[PDB]
Amino acid sequence: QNFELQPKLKQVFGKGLIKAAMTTGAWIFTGGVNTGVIRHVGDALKDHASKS
Amino acid sequence: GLKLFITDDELKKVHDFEEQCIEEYFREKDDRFNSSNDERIRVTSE
Repeated sequence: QNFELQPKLKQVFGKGLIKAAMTTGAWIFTGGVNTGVIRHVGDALKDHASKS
Repeated sequence: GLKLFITDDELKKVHDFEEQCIEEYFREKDDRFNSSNDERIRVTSE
């Protein structure tokens, strides 16, 4: 289901997983559809992984 | 003579390469602007 988070926790943890994918080159399994945790990690990779 | 008549899929991969190179050029000049001396002084001062 759709939720929302604090901006500081969303930005720091969102930056953590995307630079994890930088160093490890991993595959990231998601739910796919933009609602809730998948909508949060889509905005997370669109936060700093879109510029790196 | 230097007119390689590429098929559609090869041409599509050429397009995708070219969009990738455009994105790297744009992010690179954004990096150069955000790491140049003048912009650091501006952001620091404000």
